[PDB]
Amino acid sequence: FTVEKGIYQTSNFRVQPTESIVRFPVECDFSPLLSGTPPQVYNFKRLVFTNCNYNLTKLLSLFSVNDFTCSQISPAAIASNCYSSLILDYFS
Amino acid sequence: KKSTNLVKNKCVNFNFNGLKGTGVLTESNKKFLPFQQFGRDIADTTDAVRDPQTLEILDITPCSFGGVSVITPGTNTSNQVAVLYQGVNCTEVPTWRVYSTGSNVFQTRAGCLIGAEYVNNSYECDIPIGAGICASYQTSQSIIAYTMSLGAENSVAYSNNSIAIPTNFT
Amino acid sequence: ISVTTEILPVSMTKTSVDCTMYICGDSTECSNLLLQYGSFCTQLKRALTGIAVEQDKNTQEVFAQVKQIYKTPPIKYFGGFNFSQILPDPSKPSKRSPIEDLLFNKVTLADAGFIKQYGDCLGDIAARDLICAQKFKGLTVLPPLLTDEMIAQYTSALLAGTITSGWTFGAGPALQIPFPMQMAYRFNGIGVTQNVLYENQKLIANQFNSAIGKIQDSLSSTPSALGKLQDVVNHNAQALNTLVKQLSSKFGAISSVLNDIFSRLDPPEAEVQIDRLITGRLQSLQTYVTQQLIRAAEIRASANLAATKMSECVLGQSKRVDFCGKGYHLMSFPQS
Amino acid sequence: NTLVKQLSSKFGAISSVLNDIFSRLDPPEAEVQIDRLITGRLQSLQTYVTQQLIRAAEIRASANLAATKMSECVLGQSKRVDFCGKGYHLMSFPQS
Amino acid sequence: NTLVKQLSSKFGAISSVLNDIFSRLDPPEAEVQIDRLITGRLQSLQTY
Ligand SMILES: *[C@@H]1O[C@H](CO)[C@@H](O[C@@H]2O[C@H](CO)[C@@H](O)[C@H](O)[C@H]2NC(C)=O)[C@H](O)[C@H]1NC(C)=O
Ligand SMILES: *[C@@H]1O[C@H](CO)[C@@H](O[C@@H]2O[C@H](CO)[C@@H](O)[C@H](O)[C@H]2NC(C)=O)[C@H](O)[C@H]1NC(C)=O
Ligand SMILES: *[C@@H]1O[C@H](CO)[C@@H](O)[C@H](O)[C@H]1NC(C)=O
Ligand SMILES: *[C@@H]1O[C@H](CO)[C@@H](O)[C@H](O)[C@H]1NC(C)=O
Ligand SMILES: *[C@@H]1O[C@H](CO)[C@@H](O)[C@H](O)[C@H]1NC(C)=O
Repeated sequence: FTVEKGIYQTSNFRVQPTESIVRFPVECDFSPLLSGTPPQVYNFKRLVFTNCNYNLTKLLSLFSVNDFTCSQISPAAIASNCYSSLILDYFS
Repeated sequence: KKSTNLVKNKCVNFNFNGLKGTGVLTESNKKFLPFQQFGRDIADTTDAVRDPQTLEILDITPCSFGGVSVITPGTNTSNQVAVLYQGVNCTEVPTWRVYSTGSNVFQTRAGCLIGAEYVNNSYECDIPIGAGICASYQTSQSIIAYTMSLGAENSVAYSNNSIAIPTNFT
Repeated sequence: ISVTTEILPVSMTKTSVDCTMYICGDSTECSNLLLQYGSFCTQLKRALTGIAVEQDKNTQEVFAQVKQIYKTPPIKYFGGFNFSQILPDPSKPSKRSPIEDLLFNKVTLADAGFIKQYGDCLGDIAARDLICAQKFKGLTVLPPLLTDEMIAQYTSALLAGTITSGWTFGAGPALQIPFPMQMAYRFNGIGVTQNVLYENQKLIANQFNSAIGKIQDSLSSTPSALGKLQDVVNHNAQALNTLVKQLSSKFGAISSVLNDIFSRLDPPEAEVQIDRLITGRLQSLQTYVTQQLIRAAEIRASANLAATKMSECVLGQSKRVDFCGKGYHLMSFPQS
Repeated sequence: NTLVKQLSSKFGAISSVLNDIFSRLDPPEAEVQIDRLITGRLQSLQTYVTQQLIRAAEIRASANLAATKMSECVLGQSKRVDFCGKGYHLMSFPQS
Repeated sequence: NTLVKQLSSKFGAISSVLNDIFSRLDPPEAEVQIDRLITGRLQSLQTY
C-alpha cells in the first residue's frame, strides 16, 4: 500500500486494429460416386479432387448418414479446411 | 464465399488470399515473380504480399507495442506519477493500460514521457530514465525531467615553475 | 620507454523480455492457459531487471571516479612531451580523441543510438533488418544510462587531472606541479636518482613521442587486436538470433502455428498440443535467462578488475610486478 | 516463498491434490497427471538449486574480497590506492 | 558416472529400450513414450 521513490514496470501496451481486409477471390463433379454399381472393399473406387469447390452435406443428405469415425480429423473440421489435396474412396 | 473492400496504411486485420493476422502496410520496392505469390523472412514470418486481384506488392508490419513504466516520488511524499512508454513515438501511438492521454508530452531517446516538464538546469540524477535523461520531484511542486550533470567545473593553474604545497592536514 | 595497451570489457547489452507476446501472441485462450501456470515469468522479469541495473552500476563504478571536471590549460607545452594523440580534438563534432576514433571505427555494433521507435520498420524495411525482426517477437534492447558523450568527458577529466596535478588529485585536493618534475618524482619512485631525467629530458621526450606514434599507427594495421570487445556483441547477437529462431520448432505438436491448433480442431485434444508448445517455449526462455545470468557474472568480474586497474595504475604509481604493464611502471592513460 | 507458492499449480492437470487425482478416475490415466505434477515440481526444485548455486558463487567472491581486505588493510598498512579508504591510508578497525 | 547411469530410467514411459517400444505398440501411442524419454534425456544433458 506504500511505494518508495523510483521507476517501476507495469502492464504492457498494444495498438488495436480497426477494420478487416478481405480479398479472397469450381463446383466439381460428384457424379461417379452416384453412377455405377458400388464395388467391394478389395476393389474400392477412388476419386481425386483438385482446384474445385466441394459440398459434403449436399451429398450426405441424400444418403442415410449412419456412422462417422475419423483419425487426425473430425467431421466438424472436415468442412472447414481449404481444398489442399482430397481423395475419396467409396465401396459397398 | 465473397469479397470486401481494400484498405491501406492502417494496421488492421488483413486477410490477403486467406492468410490472416494483423499489421500495417506501406509501399515497397521489391520484385515478385509470375510464379511467386507469397513472402517470408529470416524467421518464418510474412513480410510482403501480392494482391490476389490488383496484382501488386504491399508489405506487413504489426502494430506498435512496448512496455510501460511508472515513475513515482514515493507515496509518502505525494501521489503524482509519470508514465514512460518504452520505444514508441507517441505522435504515432493514438490503447492498453491507460486509455486516456494528457499534456506535457516530452520526447526522449528511450520512449516518450507523459506528465513531466522539461527544464534546462542540471542536477544530480535522482530517478534514472535513460539516454542521459533523469527525473526528479521538485517545486506548486511537480515532477520534472532534465539532463544529468557530471560535477563541478574547475581548472588547475598549471604553470612553468609553480607548485602548490599543503600547510595543514585532516 | 615503452608504451603498451590493455583492453578490458566493462559491460554488455541490456535486454527485456515479454512472455505475453512471445509465448502466445494475439491469442487470448493461450493467455488463459499460461495464466493457468502459477508464476514462471515474474522470476524472468526480475532477473533481467537485475542484470539491466547491474550493467549501469558497472559502468558508473568503473568510470565515475572523480567528481570534478578538470580542464587542461589553453597552452599545450609540457616540457617537450606531446599529448595531442590522447587529448580531445575540438575540430570534430564529437569530442573524442584521435585514438578513440580508431577504437570506435573498428567495432561494428548493431545499431548506434535508438531511432527505430517502431516508426522505421515500415513496409519492406521490416523483416530485412535484424533489429526489426527481433523487436517484432517481444524482445527489446534498452539504451544505456550514460551516453557516449559523457564517458568521453570522464576520460578527458581524468587525463587533464593526471597530466596537470600528478597523483595528488586522487587523495584530496588537486595540487599542480610541472611535468618535468613529476617525471623526476616517478623516476625517484622506481629507484633511479632524479638527475638522470634532468640530464636526459630531450631524449626521454623523443622516445615517448615515438612510442605514442608507433602505437597509434599499429592499432590499425593489425588483424583483430580487439576480439575481447567484439565477442560480447557477437555473443549477444547469436543468443538473440537463436532465441528468435527457436519459435519454428514443433516440439512434437502437429503444427507450429497457434491459430491452427485452437481452431481447426476441438478443445479436448488441442489442449495437449498447446501445452506442449507452451512448455517448449518456456524451457527455451529459461535456458536463455540462465545463460544471460552466467555471462553477466563473468562480465561483472571483468568490470571489477577494470575498476581496480583504473584506481591503482592511473591515480597513482604501482609497485606490483606485471600489474600495470610489463617492466617498471611509470604511469597509464585511459581511453574508452 | 516462490517455491512454496509453486505447490498450488496443477501444471495442466485436472487438479493439484494427489488424492483427488488418484480418485474419481482410472489410475492408468491418472499416471500421466501424476507424472505432469512430478515433472513440474522437479523443474521448480532444479531452478531453485541453480539460482542458489549462482548466488553462492557471488557471495564467495565477496567473502574472498573481504578476507583479502582484512589481511592487508587491518593486519598491516597498504600503499594500494583507494583500496583501504580514500586518502593516504593509516589504519583500519573491523566490526561484525 | 551419473550421466551414464541416468540412461536407465523410464521417465514415465512403458519401457527404457527403443526396441521394445517399436515391437508391440502402434506408432500413435509410441510417439508419446518416445517424446517423454527424449525430453528426459535432454533435461539430463542440460543439467550436466
Ligand atoms: C590546522 O587546522 C586545524 C583545524 O581547523 C586548526 O585547528 C584550529 O585552530 C584554531 C586555534 O584557535 C581554531 O580555529 C580551532 O580551535 C582549532 N580547531 C581544532 C579542531 O582544534 C589548526 O590551527 C590548523 N593549523 C595551523 C598551523 O593553522
Ligand atoms: C604532437 O603530435 C602531433 C601529431 O603527430 C603533431 O602534429 C603534426 O605536425 C606535423 C608538422 O606540422 C604535421 O605534418 C602533421 O600532419 C601533424 N599531425 C597531425 C595528426 O595533424 C604535432 O606537431 C606534435 N607536436 C606539437 C607541439 O603539437
Ligand atoms: C516521430 O514521428 C514524427 C513524424 O512526423 C517524426 O518527425 C519524428 O522524427 C519521430 N520521432 C523520432 C524520435 O524520430
Ligand atoms: C531551454 O533551451 C531551449 C533551447 O536552447 C529554449 O528554447 C528554451 O526556452 C529554454 N528553456 C528555459 C526554461 O530556459
Ligand atoms: C615556459 O612556458 C612557455 C610555453 O610555451 C615558454 O615560454 C617556454 O617553453 C617555457 N619555459 C621557459 C620560459 O623557461
